Amino acid sequence: RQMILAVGQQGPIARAETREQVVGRLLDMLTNAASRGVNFIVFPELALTTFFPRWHFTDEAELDSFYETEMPGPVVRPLFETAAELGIGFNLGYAELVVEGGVKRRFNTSILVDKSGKIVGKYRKIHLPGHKEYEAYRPFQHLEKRYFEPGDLGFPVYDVDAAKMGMFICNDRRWPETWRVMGLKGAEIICGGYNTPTHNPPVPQHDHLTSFHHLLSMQAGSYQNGAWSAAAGKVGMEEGCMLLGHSCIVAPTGEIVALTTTLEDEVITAALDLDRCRELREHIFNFKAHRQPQHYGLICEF
Amino acid sequence: RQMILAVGQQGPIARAETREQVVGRLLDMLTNAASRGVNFIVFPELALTTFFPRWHFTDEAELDSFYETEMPGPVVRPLFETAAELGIGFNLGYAELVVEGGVKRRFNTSILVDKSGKIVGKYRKIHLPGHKEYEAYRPFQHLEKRYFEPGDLGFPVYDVDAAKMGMFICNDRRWPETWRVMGLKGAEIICGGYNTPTHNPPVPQHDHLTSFHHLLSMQAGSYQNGAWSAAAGKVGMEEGCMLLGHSCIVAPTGEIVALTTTLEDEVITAALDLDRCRELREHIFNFKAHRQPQHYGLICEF
Amino acid sequence: RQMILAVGQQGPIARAETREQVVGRLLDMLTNAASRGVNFIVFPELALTTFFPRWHFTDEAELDSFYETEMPGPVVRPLFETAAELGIGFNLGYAELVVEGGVKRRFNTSILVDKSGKIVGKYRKIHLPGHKEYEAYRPFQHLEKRYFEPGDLGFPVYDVDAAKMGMFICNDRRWPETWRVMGLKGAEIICGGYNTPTHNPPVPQHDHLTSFHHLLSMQAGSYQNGAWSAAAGKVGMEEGCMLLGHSCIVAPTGEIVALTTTLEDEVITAALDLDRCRELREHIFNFKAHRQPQHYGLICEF
Amino acid sequence: RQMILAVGQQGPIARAETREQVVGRLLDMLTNAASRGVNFIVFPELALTTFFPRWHFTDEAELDSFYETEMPGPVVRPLFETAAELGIGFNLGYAELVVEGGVKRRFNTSILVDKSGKIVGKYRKIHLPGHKEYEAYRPFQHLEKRYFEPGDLGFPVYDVDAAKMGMFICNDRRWPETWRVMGLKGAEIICGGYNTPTHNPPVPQHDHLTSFHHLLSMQAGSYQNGAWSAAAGKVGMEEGCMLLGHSCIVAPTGEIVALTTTLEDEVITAALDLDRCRELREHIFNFKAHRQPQHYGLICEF
Repeated sequence: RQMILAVGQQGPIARAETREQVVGRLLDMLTNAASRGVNFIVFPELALTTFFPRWHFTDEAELDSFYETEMPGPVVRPLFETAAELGIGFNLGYAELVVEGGVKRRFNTSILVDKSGKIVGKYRKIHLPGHKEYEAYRPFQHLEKRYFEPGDLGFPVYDVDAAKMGMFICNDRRWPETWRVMGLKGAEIICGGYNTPTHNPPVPQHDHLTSFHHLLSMQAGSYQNGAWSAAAGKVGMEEGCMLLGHSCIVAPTGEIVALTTTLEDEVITAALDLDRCRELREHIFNFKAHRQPQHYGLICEF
Repeated sequence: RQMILAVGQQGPIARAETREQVVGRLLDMLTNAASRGVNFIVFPELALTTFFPRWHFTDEAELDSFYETEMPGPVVRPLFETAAELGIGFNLGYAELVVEGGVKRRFNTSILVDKSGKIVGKYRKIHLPGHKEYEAYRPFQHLEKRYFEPGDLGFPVYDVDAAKMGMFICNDRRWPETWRVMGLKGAEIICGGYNTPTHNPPVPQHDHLTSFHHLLSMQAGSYQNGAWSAAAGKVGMEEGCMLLGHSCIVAPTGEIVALTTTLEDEVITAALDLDRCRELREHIFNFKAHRQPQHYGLICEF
Repeated sequence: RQMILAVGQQGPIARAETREQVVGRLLDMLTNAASRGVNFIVFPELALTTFFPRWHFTDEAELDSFYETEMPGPVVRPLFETAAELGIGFNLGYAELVVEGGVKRRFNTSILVDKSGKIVGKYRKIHLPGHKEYEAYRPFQHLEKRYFEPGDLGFPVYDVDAAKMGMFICNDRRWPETWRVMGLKGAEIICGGYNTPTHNPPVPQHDHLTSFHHLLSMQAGSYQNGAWSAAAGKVGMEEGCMLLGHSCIVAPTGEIVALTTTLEDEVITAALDLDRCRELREHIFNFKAHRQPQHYGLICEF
Repeated sequence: RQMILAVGQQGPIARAETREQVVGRLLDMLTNAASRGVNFIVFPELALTTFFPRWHFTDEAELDSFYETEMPGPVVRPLFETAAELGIGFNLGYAELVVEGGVKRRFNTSILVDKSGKIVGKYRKIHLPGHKEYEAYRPFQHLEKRYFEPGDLGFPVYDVDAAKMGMFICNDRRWPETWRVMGLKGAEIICGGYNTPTHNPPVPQHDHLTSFHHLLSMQAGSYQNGAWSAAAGKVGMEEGCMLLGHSCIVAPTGEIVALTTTLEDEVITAALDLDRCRELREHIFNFKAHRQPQHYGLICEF
């Protein structure tokens, strides 16, 4: 009923930093996580590679090298082996390539792994940000819509050891719908990671609100659904692109209870009461008492 | 495409203060607004009377006196007339009593009046907070559920002069769904009033978060829909109950561009560019490019 | 004791844009302000030209071009003339060039003009940020220490009409001592402007905190002295360098009561009540009752 | 250069709760802190008793009972022993009674105790809030100026194991001068406790800014001096009075990195790099390079 939640923030991953190098970095973050007494740690979106959707690819073989064809492969396996050894669970983001009768399916994926090292849940990015094709004016591209298709798992909630946990990935956190769907399935924790450049070329006049919009999204989603949340970022200057920091853990009230201060690998932790959620969900946001879904229909029209 | 939006915050209204006295105060805020170039002013929720839902009534005629059987009545007609010659539209909130089909219908209602002085549209509070029956364990009562039934008009968006405008009322603002429904309808300004006590009897351990939660709600609602918003409180120490100030105006980005500092009658204004919504609605929150209504189904189930 | 205060934020000024053009922009904002009942308006730091300290000048004559040798000169006169006839005071910042006793002195200067139109007071920037020598390993330069000397007027407070007003310029606002010197002289309003790059080459890991540190400083300064403050930015992308927006007005409590949202020429307004200062100065921050200067000595050692 | 910092917030202490009971509450916390891997833990102002300055005293013997005549007494001694044996430093607040030739000295006091159980420093509260004489309209008194005298040690900074640490107490945090004096003695950590009612009887219009004000004070102080800060509250409903929560740990940038969410005994932690201070203190606030104490003279006059 009580647990210790952590965020394993990563600094940049170089274009040619090997998965084995990154697993080692992830491995140390468990280390620091036992030291602050942690039960579950959340790692970033696409946490095994540089953020490749910044580049416009012409060579398919090159592109595929940034995806996982299994999870875990021999390279990533030490990450799991160690989880089952120390008994800490985690949320890991990666690029998932599946081949279905010769057809390649491309997903921005995150999984939930338990004290025992078992994959107990998967999510696939539903809200894919960025643009459809190459744009010369931009210092970097954001080509997620080309390199991934929108996820086909919906927004599920899973038991992970003691807790009901939902997953979001990156831009997902900006949609109230992401949170509401998992709120409606009783998520106690909603977690995921992100890569959020501090510069947006189409709308550079919002650059100085990057931290603001990021924090506003977490605080509001948490509050509105009485859920704990954690956001693990890949942060700092990666391949000449500055990524937003401010990885955080948020209480069901919307209060930020942990915040990272560096642009490097950083473990933050927070003490988690799974019944705290009831301060909102059995009261001001008592759904059975207060929501009027009959009057929300337009939201689900398509 | 550009206008000056205002909020006319009310200091407390005593149980003995007459509707005439209250309309005089409103008249004063109107003329103050004019001096500051204002085209439209948002007034508070149940702006004509003290906040009666805080008391348990056993005499019905005494409960009824707090309602309007017409809008405008002869006492309120001065507000409409003055507003008309000044070319200032307004959002006014009040208790509405209508009798249809052998049923006394009671609503928490707001109207939009355009600058020509035409009542252009109506909203009726859909999310009623508090409780239905008197509760012993409470300092003061909160009986909106007893004295009002849910609104029967959905969340409409109306053309008001040049702008698409939706209303919310008090607790509605706390629900992302309220915002999203009007966002999907293209609302450019979303506005309404509130009475929000600084003490909450079922959860007094959130009392120090009253301002936090109020502004988090407006800011996140505005950002996620690219909407301007304005929120007019009735504030101060009213009949022993302290009401939250911080009446505000909010940009489509979630930035607060005007905020009250007194707990009395006070008019704040901001410059308003309807095209700024585009910044979000043609980009990060392009609903057609990005939204995924087919995974949002659980939200509209009832 | 009551007035309407404005901030006149400027979008960027190119290297080749002329004093008469910039004065044109300033008059427009001045015009917009009068329509909104404004009594006093704050303009930015070095409001008359581009931010020259960003470049290394070898030609002493071209450096001197950016300075004023009189105030107002012929080009700036129309600003004075108009504001005087409207009865609207202003704060204007500029680069000042004065020769006294064989010495060519260069100051980062601001003045207060009252509503009849006399220059009532001058202030010269005391805290010069940046560096003295060209520094290759930074993308843009910040040569204020080279191009100005620290000001020789202290931190004055002047009677401007009904109000006790003090000035700061840019980096001054970050030093609690700026605020406190004027606090101790009874300032009711402390105003000034700034050019604040959103990138900082020595410490780029604070880049995403630029708005935060800017607002923190205003809000803390205002609250601790019980003063209204007003901060006029010159903002947006200027000569390849992006400058912070977020111009604002702040109440004696430290509450932001008006905030800009564009990165362009933009007027914002706020009703100021000079007696609201008492809430802090006759109570929690009553200096006579509470302050212990016997223990502050280390602050004044030089 | 690294260490873990904890805040051990307290929930209410009742008027008749004993010191043995309280020490046991603090012992629990000192214990957890080790389990979480903490090096130094901050406890509240007057952490050994209910907040007695809320009452008007008419009996000296009864008043004296809330004070320590020695540090530690036999009762408090276990706290010293357990912390020393666990190798955890702490900051503890209490009421100090000293006798000098029959003259009684009263102080609102806090001490620093290092890992080895040695008392390495003392601070006595310099800025005493509230009023001096009984005021009947108030639901609780604040009679600190009657029950203590202003502290006589100044704002010292001490070597605590690895760190230079300054102490403030409660209201002290609101004064830029507190922070600046210790900033100038090179504090890397500035910590203390508070009892901060959320209702202030003479200025109730700021009640809903209580968190805002407390946090604003913390963040600005830290940023301005490039110091880590920790603030441990005694919180919750204590003898009828609601005391502010939001105990926190703050980085030298003024970013909150840990925050309490309950109103009961709660332990929070933060990873502190004593060298992060350099980010401020060698750049924007490089005192030697930038400060102008020559011009600050009015600050130190008495």
